[PDB]
Amino acid sequence: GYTLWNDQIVKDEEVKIDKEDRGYQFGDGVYEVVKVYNGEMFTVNEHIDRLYASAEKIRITIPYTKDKFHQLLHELVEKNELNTGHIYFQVTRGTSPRAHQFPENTVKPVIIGYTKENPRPLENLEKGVKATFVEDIRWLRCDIKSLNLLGAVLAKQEAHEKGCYEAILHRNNTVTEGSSSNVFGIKDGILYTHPANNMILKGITRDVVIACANEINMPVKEIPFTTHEALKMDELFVTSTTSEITPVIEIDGKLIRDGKVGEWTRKLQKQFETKIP
Amino acid sequence: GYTLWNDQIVKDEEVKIDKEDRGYQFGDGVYEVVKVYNGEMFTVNEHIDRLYASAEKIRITIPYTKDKFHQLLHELVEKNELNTGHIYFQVTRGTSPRAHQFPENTVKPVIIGYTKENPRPLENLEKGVKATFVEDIRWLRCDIKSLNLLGAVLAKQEAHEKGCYEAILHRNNTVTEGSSSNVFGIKDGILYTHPANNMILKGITRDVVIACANEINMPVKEIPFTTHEALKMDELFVTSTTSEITPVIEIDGKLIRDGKVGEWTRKLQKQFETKIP
Ligand SMILES: Cc1ncc(COP(=O)(O)O)c(CNC2CONC2=O)c1O
Ligand SMILES: Cc1ncc(COP(=O)(O)O)c(CNC2CONC2=O)c1O
Repeated sequence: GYTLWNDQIVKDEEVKIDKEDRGYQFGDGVYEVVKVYNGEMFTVNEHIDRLYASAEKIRITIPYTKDKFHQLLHELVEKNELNTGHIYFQVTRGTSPRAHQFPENTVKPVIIGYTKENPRPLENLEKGVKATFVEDIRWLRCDIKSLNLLGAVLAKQEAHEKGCYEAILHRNNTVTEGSSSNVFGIKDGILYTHPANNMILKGITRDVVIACANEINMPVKEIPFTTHEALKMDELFVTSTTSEITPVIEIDGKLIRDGKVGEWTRKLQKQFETKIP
Repeated sequence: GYTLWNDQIVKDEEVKIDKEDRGYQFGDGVYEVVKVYNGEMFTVNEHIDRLYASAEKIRITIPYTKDKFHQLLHELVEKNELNTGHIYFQVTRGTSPRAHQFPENTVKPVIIGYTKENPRPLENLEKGVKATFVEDIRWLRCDIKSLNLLGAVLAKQEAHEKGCYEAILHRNNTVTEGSSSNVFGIKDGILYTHPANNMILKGITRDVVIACANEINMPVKEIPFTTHEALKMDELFVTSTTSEITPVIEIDGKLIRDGKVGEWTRKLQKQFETKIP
């Protein structure tokens, strides 16, 4: 297929990364993932906004305007004939002789973007999945969507080895987010989720779900809960650009309530469905 | 020059890195830096043992034996005609379609290694440097020498913008290590340094400096110290494969004692000198 390399659309084969690209040596870069539903990009402006926000937090100046980057993404979708799946794009500080400090503001950032066909995980949305609690050992700037994802890969692998779909991370027993998602809990018609601070990534899906809750008049409390309190919830689910609204019906062999998708989780999924292209 | 690429020493122009190499997308890899003095590698075996340990901690299997990696670095040094500088080598989990969890055991790791001419830091070793305190916000597995270095690059940059050489990190007021070095303090002829746990990298230079202390009858206590205690030290200095033993004479405008390189630092530098090829 075709890949986005800076401001050019090229065949995958023509793309080569330099050994001294800062994203290869320091994980010095940021990224985003956007879901495409039948040719249309879902919440593309919000993801672009967050990419530029993440870049700014680590002081990376993206050389193109948001309008140009938007046009670039559209061209990438049209050329790859992407129907349903997602676009992955990242920006690193650039190539420069190895040194921890920033280069000389000449080094142009390196932008890489590509597509992948991937249907909605319908079966997981319907039946729910199994999860597991894993100690959160990541750094203290989880609000930045950077390429430093080693903590998340190790947590995801521990989950996959136990036959679970996602690892629910916790710091001192206080639930934060999943290795690649945000976590929500419902008790007596009230929606609970960790507030948006340096401890979690302010997910775009997470925000759309909170909007959906306000729309159906379901109260929301952005208050942290513990692993033990999570097990005492009536319903539990995780959110991500790829997972959408995935129900968690079991954690470490302990069923959530009856082990069935709850009443409110279905009302949110239904309200979410109205926003999809 | 020539670059070590997997098991072959090739021309740099022939090396091609894939966009889906896990080192580029997740910082999923480990690395090392070996110093070379007039064509001879310093503490090679120590650095090689650590590379294998680091990889082992994140479940990466290096396909060659330690003997083959050593002859390869030797070859790399011969081919590049390296006199005094360093070798940089890294190992990533490999190339595989983007997914957080480990790929199938069929994918082989990617190994990259190269050299750089860089003289010994004469001025710094003789006159000492200025450092600055920066809060440690890195992950909790600092004992692994991985490519997830964004926390370190932001700290080092903060230090450079202030006119400082190194950033001395502290986690909840307890001094851990520097953005790219280990930190030592001296009070009453006693050597103090943070113990080797998940909070710091067990540096090779660090261990050598501890071997040097025992050789000159100097008592060593691996007990952590706070920022307030660091400023009350008689002597302060940082260690690393490239900085060797660099004296820190000031931190944020506060002189360490009289602002001159102390007596025990010099003795330690003198003893270290006897180990250099
Ligand atoms: C740690 C973490 N928290 C939350 C989310 C959910 O954010 P969004 O709702 O905006 O998607 C993600 C998405 N991470 C992704 C999405 O695909 N691959 C990733 O690395 C994540 O990695
Ligand atoms: C965080 C950190 N602690 C300690 C050390 C000192 O370890 P050694 O004594 O074994 O070198 C380093 C060296 N890091 C280096 C050395 O050069 N490039 C780097 O990233 C380091 O990055």
